[PDB]
Amino acid sequence: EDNKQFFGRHRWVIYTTEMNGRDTFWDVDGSMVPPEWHRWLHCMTDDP
Amino acid sequence: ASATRVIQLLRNWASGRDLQAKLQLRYQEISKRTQPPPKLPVGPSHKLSNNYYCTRDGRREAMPPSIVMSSQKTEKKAVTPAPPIKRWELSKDQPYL
Amino acid sequence: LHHALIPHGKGGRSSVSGIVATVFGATGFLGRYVVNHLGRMGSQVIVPYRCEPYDTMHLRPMGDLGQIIFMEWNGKDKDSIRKVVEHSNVVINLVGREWETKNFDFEDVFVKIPHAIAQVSKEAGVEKLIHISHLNADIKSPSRYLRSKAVGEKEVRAAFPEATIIKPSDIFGREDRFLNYFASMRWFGGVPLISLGKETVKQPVYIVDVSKGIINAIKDPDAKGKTFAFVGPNRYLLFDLVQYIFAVAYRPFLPYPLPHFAYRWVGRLFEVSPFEPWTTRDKVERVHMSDMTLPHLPGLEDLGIQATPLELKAIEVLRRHRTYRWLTSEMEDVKPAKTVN
Amino acid sequence: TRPTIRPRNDVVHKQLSAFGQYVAEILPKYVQQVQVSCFNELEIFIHPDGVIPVLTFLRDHTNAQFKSLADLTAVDVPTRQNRFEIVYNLLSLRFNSRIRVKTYTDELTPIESSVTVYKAANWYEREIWDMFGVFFANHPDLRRILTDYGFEGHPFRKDFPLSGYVELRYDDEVKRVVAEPVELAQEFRKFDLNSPWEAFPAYRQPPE
Amino acid sequence: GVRTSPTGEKVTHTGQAYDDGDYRRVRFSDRQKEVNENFAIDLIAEQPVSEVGSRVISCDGGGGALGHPRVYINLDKETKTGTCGYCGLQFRQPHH
Amino acid sequence: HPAAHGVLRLVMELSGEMVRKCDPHIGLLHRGTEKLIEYKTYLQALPYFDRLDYVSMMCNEQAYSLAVEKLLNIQPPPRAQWIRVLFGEITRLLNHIMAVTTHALDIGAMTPFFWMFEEREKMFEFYERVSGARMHAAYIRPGGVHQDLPLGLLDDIYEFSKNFSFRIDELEEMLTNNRIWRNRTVDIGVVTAEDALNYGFSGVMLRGSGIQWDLRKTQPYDVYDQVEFDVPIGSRGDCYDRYLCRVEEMRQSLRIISQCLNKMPPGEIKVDDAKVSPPKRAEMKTSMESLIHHFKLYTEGYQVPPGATYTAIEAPKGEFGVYLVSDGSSRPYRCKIKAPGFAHLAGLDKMSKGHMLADVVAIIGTQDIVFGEVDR
Amino acid sequence: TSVKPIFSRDMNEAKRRVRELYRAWYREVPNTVHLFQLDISVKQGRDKVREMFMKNAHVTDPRVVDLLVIKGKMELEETINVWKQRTHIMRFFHETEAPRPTDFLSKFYVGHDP
Amino acid sequence: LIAVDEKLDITTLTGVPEEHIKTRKVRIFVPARNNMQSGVNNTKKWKMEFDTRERWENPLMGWSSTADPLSNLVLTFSTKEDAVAFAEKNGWSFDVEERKVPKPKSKSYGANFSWNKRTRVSTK
Amino acid sequence: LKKTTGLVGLAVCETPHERLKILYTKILDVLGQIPKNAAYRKYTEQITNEKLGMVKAEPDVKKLEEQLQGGQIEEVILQAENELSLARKMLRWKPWEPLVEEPPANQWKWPI
Amino acid sequence: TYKFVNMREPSMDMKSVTDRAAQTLLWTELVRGLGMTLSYLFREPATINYPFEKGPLSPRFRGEHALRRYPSGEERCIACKLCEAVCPAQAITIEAEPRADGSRRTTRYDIDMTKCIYCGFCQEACPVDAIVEGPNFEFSTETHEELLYNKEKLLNNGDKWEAEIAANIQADYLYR
Ligand SMILES: CCCCCCCCCCCCCCCCC[C@@H](O)O[C@H](CO[C@H](O)CCCCCCCCCCCCCCC)COP(=O)(O)OCC[N+](C)(C)C
Ligand SMILES: CCCCCCCC/C=C\CCCCCCCC(=O)OC[C@H](COP(=O)(O)OCCN)OC(=O)CCCCCCC/C=C\CCCCCCCC
Ligand SMILES: NC(=O)C1=CN([C@@H]2O[C@H](COP(=O)(O)OP(=O)(O)OC[C@H]3O[C@@H](n4cnc5c(N)ncnc54)[C@H](OP(=O)(O)O)[C@@H]3O)[C@@H](O)[C@H]2O)C=CC1
Ligand SMILES: CN(C)C(=N)NC(=N)N
Ligand code: SF4
Ligand code: SF4
Ligand SMILES: [Zn+2]
Repeated sequence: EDNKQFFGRHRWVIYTTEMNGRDTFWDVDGSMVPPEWHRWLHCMTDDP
Repeated sequence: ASATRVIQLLRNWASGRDLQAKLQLRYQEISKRTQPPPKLPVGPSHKLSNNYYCTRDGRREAMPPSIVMSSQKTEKKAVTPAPPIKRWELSKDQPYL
Repeated sequence: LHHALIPHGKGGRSSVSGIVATVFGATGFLGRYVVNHLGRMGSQVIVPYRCEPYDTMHLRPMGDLGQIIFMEWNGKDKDSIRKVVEHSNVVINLVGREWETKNFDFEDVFVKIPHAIAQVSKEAGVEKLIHISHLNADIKSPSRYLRSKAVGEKEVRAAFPEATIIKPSDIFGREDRFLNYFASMRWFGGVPLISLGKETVKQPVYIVDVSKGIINAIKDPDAKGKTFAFVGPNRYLLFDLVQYIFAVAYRPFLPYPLPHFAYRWVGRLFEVSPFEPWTTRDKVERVHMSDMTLPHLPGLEDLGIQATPLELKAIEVLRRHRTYRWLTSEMEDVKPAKTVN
Repeated sequence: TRPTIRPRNDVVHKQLSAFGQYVAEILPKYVQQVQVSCFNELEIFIHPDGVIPVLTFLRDHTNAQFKSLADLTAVDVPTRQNRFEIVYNLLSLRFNSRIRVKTYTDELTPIESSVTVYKAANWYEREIWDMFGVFFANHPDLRRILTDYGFEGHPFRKDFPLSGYVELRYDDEVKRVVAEPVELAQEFRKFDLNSPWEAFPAYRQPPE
Repeated sequence: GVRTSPTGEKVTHTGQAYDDGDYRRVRFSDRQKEVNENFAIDLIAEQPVSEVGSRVISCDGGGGALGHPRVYINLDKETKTGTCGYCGLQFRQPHH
Repeated sequence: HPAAHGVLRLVMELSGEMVRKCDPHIGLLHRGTEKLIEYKTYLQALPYFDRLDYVSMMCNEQAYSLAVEKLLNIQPPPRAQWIRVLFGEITRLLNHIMAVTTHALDIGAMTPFFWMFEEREKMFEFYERVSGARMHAAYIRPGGVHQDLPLGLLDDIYEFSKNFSFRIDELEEMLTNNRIWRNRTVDIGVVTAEDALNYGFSGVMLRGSGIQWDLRKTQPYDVYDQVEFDVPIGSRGDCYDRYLCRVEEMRQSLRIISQCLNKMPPGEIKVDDAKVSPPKRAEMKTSMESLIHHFKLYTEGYQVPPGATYTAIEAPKGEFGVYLVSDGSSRPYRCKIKAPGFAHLAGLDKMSKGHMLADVVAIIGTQDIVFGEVDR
Repeated sequence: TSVKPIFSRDMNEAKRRVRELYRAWYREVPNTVHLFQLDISVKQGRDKVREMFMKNAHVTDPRVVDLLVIKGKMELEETINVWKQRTHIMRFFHETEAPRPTDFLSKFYVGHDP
Repeated sequence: LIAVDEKLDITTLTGVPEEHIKTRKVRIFVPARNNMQSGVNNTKKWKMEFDTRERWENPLMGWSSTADPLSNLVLTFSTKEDAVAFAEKNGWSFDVEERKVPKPKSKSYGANFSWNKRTRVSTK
Repeated sequence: LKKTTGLVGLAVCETPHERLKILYTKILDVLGQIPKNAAYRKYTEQITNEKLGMVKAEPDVKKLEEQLQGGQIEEVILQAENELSLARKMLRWKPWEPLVEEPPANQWKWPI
Repeated sequence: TYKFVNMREPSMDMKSVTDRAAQTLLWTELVRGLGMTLSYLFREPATINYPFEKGPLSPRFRGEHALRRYPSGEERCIACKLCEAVCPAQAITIEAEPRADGSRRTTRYDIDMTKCIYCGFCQEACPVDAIVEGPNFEFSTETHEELLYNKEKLLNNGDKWEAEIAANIQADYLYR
């Protein structure tokens, strides 16, 4: 998180290099995040 | 935001308007995503007395349309659907662009 | 019959025809037509594919939701064959290539694969097996294609005694080889023919007629272990047939006699292409060979299908090969070719 | 102050009633009935052949300058002998008012086209024809506007099924889109919603 | 707990399981059958029984406005526990 | 065609590049909205209006709600009416942004398109906050609105309105006095006042032609009579005058938005009549009568007294009207939708006399046709 | 009396209108085949026009005849202006419909249809 | 300007297929009162509904499919004569059932306490 | 005097009063061929005489527009021409005759 | 009130005539447009770095559907069919029967996501907050069939998104 960026880009995520059994070094999906961090990233709330 | 002082002046003279005065991006000036609980009002018909649905029944006050004239059944002045509409007044805030 | 196999509806796209068919080699001409007919009926279709899934995209709109299921199979993999034929009561065999590749030959694609499919189909207890052979299936034909076709037909009959073996003569249609091969000889100057094509007699059969015969063979109760010969109504000499093809395509026709050994050498040259060859020696042999007459075998009229003449459907195929000058020309302009009856 | 109930406008009701009496007196040959709904909407029911005279009067009269054709539709009522009910909505900008004119017709009886009075009537009557089947006699170009080319039947009739009779799909055999009889994967589930208890006694129909 | 059909196919909590001779099992080949492991009946049976000393009790599912509409259970039948049917919760008077 | 606004088969008879006749073929987006409305309940017919003019969604919803409330003889609460007006003006800003930017894109300019569509993205954020859907809110319902505003929506709307006049000025700096745009849009598709009135044009078309007529000023609805704004009037009746009128309408909509933000009243957001609007969740889960009314409203719906009405509003594209006929049941008997673009596209042939292909594209842009509402 | 006729009043003039429409369609099949690049013959097109005309041979009401010829003229003018595509012209032929049997035994075999 | 003696027929204009014109036998009737409720507001207007056709189960999702376009079509008419006229002019077959109106019943509260008759009630 | 009327296609008329008088006189002449008992004739003749009185009484254009309450003078002239055309058509139509035909038994009943 | 958008006549003094002539020859307004475009170039872009940055949403957002449970684990749905009756698109199919313990539950609960219009009427008509429109919106598919959810799929979605769904319900339910 970086509050100095404009709203929309003030929270970002770097995805894991390996999830379950897929090698996600390059192919990263927008739904890999768990539901709680998904909510925090989409800014439905304020507390992580 | 974050911009070089040279770039700020370059944009300001190129655009002709102070861009930093009204930025197009949101920087912490928006409302917090988490807000305190609200309390909506109840309404006018949440009284516990003198409140019978008979006296506030909107649907039941509708009536079949009035039959002005049906074929089955001095000098009157000619009439109009309504008095003629008044001429619009020219705007005082900005009469001409 | 199982409760889920009882027919229902008015035979539409969303109906239930009670047919569960595994269509081997459905990613082709006859395969796509048969799959389209089954989907139009409203049947359960299983399409085993070994190519890219992109090459099987045109089969998706041919059936309703949950009717077309795509599975991956290998030709020499009995486990995959069993996996794809486990839950189907009809198995249709259309696997075949006109050329020999590095991994698969005429023996492999016409004897080993059909026999394996028939053997595994019997193990899974499928009710009906349909197998496509060729009309000129001779045990000692000059063409290894026809030799392997006959050997594989015998092997399939041995493995699955309750089979229906279809023997079409020659398929002509939009994606066919026959008319396109004959009409693609514009580029190579003239048209080479063996003995000017005066010794070869052919009666091609329409693709839609073949597909409808395959479909009705499934629904026919007393065609369980039979052999059918699908041929057209009119027999044409090869020279007259090629002349009519070029007349309908509105292209200059310059036929010349090419000796058999020279034609064999030319076919040998054209089969070195790593991709799909334009022509091969066995293709030349099949073109030269006349269509055998087998009156004792049943046919389309016996199944319940009236044969479609070439003249009616020759313009669907050959209109693409015309130029802008003759694109708008009608079908009635070109007179029908002379027949041999 | 009765916040739930909508307010009423006696003055506008009286004005509309007076104007309805006025138009009925002016045009007694065609005007059969005049009604004023409780929400101040004047409504005139006339003979079908009076469309052109009544509309021309309401458009060009000095005391009724209804120069804008708001809408033109039809209502299918199967029980009535003249099922189709042509409805004209007119707007008078000079007097800031609206009016409605209603005529009746059936499948075979033609209604005179009002394109010579209002130009929007061109497309509005094309839509009416394409949707219901009402034929307009003198029309510059009468043909389908909304339905598919070669579509059979008029969709907005109350006797026309919701899903139609045919559907479309692509048939690889003929390399073109084909039309086949409709066959839904899931049938439209019709709901019986009407309660068996009378809601509004004010609209109770006499048992004769 | 998910139960296994005689054909090895997982059985849902509503008793759904394709027959051995049903062709529709072909759709699960090279794919999976979507079955949730948790069973509501098993979980609610594992839940205990509340014991309150009143003939009439109220259940709203817990949470207030976030639960089910509040209903009243009459615990006069001593041979069985009164079960709020919105949430399937049992109540019973103390026998002691 | 990219300039066909998605679905329009314009059969043009060109003589070189001039236009001899235009025969617009519509119905490529005809679904059967009126038939489906006949088969659906009053509550279930609202999203159909939400999808008619998919650029003025709150405006279509407001028109339908006004029709149903007039038939029901009820009155929405003042706070609900003020929220309706505020979101109607926000939707008008959205629609005018879309129209001007699409017209500029058809002409050949795209930077204003991108800027004003970023602004549209912010307004869609407002929509998603208030309702939960970015485009099709289904928020305005007969008897009021669905839910009350969140506790920061007014502040964020104030910020957006404060930072939008500069965007309008930037848009004007690129097209208003540009000679290329002036040549493209001046004296193109001139329509006289009498022709516009007869052909049934409404809204910006009439104002450009010079007609001093606005529904919000002449037949006020909701609390539009309680706000002050100016109605732009054209002088020449061409594309340039209509563009100027639309920009000035954007500015006046900003005025109305400011007035609504300053004058927002407190109270409930739907009619206090549980036989028309469903009760709150707490009342439904604690009160027997409230639960019964919730059940009946969401299963059968509310009955509407028999009768026919025609209500019209000043939607951003013109006069949007609904002619609703009820037979006393819970589902409408008939519903005719008078879209503003229908008459305009009917009159497209007249406006394109003597013009060329580019001028025809410009005339389509200035007519601002949405084929969802055109075809219904 | 007092019944408004759409056109042509009595039946003879309606038959005249029918013959005019049939002539107009007959002199259009070759153009339809040429323009749309149909695979059918001109004779097949004329036969189909004759069939579509003959399926209303039992009409005895002049107003219905007038409405039928009006709709036929609309469809004719749609074909000339190439507003229709090859799709609709071939929809006139039902080239993909399965043959529904009309005998009682086959109808009993296939399903519950009357 | 013609006579009106001849029957009206709009089958050739409605666009309905010949199958659904010839093989359809609609039913004209006043709907039976829902026996679960004592309201009679749904027994006022005549109805016209079509014969039930085949419904099967979808191979996927097990939904109920249909091939009858007019399965859900129910028309409401003010009177039997109007319903019959509409059916005749649209060419369908029809079967008409007359209205079943309850006969008057003589109710008396005093009969619940009869001196000698059997109508006396044993409980309230 | 005014440069433009503010309406496209509505040209400024340099002789308002003469045109208004001529149009109203023509309208009154047309109304003389309509039967005396006709309800249409009395109303339009009354309103025309009321409007023809104002033009003959006020020479000022702006005050005339204010008193007529029908918009600008060009709009008034257009309304007069439309009224003249309507009067001619009505003389052709003759709608003062009795009703052509009553509707069927229950034609306008609703709901039904 | 009304205003004239374009009714301002130009002046005719020599200074203004020369200024207009200079504008006609020397493309002053064109240079002004260039300057505006250059300023927008030198500004900062408003593009987020998807998928590493997600756009803002609200607790009222309506996305993928789900079926919830009570904290005890029991299903919330009681097969009241209000969602089925109120669904505008008729995308919900419900079939029920008494359970082994007599509970009123569902045997078939199907939502056709290709037929749903995502309007939220089902979650507002649910008397026990069983069916909800969860926050998930990225559930695209390569095949049509997988977009026909059933009871098992909806229960799996509810179990996966239970925490976020509960948080959204807590944040929003006071407005309902
Ligand atoms: C005249 C000769 C021909 C001229 C025209 C052709 C010139 C070709 C020159 C070489 C082109 C370079 C291409 C290689 C770029 C690979 C970049 C790297 O990222 O590839 C990744 C790995 O991809 C594959 O593993 C390999 C890609 C191709 C690698 C090179 C292939 C062989 C190159 C030499 C072939 C022979 C060249 C001579 C004949 C043409 C794919 O990343 P991706 O997953 O998507 O991104 C996910 C989304 N992110 C960004 C958010 C993370
Ligand atoms: C090295 C490269 C330099 C690049 C310069 C970039 C300039 C800015 C780039 C943006 C311009 C690109 C878009 C321009 C397209 C439109 C331009 C344009 O229209 O100009 C034409 C415009 C006229 O068109 P309209 O006004 O529209 O006519 C209709 C009137 N209603 O003006 C012109 O004709 C331009 C002519 C050049 C002006 C020359 C003036 C100089 C004359 C004085 C020289 C005197 C020399 C001799 C005197 C010596 C005395 C001792
Ligand atoms: N058309 C003709 O000239 C006539 C053909 N026949 C016979 O009818 C059948 C169908 O003919 P047709 O459609 O023209 O042929 P195609 O070449 O067009 O189709 C053959 C099909 O079999 C598949 N296939 C080929 N080789 C293998 C392999 N080694 N393993 C697995 N699958 C394979 C292909 O799939 P993929 O693309 O994935 O390799 C393709 O789907 C053949 O048996 C043919 O002999 C009979 C008479 C005339
Ligand atoms: C789809 N809509 C509304 C468009 N304007 N489209 C377009 N391509 N310009
Ligand atoms: S969101 Fe609306 S359309 Fe979708 S399932 Fe729920 S009620 Fe039906
Ligand atoms: S509204 Fe809720 S409780 Fe009722 S059937 Fe639907 S999901 Fe179940
Ligand atoms: Zn409980």
